Amino acid sequence: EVNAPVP
Amino acid sequence: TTIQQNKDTLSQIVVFPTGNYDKNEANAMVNRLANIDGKYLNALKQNNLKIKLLSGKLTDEKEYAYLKGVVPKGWEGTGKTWDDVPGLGGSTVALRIGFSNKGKGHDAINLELHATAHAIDHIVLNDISKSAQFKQIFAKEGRSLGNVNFLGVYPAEFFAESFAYYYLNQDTNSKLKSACPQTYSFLQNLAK
Ligand SMILES: [Zn+2]
Repeated sequence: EVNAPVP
Repeated sequence: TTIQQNKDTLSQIVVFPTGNYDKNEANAMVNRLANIDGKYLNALKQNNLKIKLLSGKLTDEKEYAYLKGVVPKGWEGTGKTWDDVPGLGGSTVALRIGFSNKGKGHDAINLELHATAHAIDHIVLNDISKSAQFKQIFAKEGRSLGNVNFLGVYPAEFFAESFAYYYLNQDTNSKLKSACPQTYSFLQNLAK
């Protein structure tokens, strides 16, 4: 699982 | 646990890069992670989670080369790919040094706390952001913390950012308490 930060 | 204990825990999971980087800023990132409740940090440590601080682009690391050219979830329409994203959280944690603050390629209140919150959600708390309890909280308060078209759409992102507000400093902790009371209580009870 990978999650980017808030754009 | 105390800040001394949390920095001791973090010295055992944080990985510093080989190449050159701002040592003082890396230390500052560790200091902010040290605000996280020690119960969570030691659970990450037990699961052998590494917090990798990076001297360059995320996709320059061998283990993230597979993300070159890939558009992150929720970043559709930004024109950006993972190559340009300064942090990653989940089953692993990778963070570019110097990009902590809001506006440094992201709009999170703090990069390392948001990303580490994702790892705590997934690794330690069995994806609590998708639990029925948190979905009801998210349905009511998920748009009270700004970036409503992002935080208000993805429960995991609302959890991660709320987590970051709770632990960054007392001002953000109080701001969360006033804007998202049920989320605040949820996080307060989660930490015992
Ligand atoms: Zn995120």
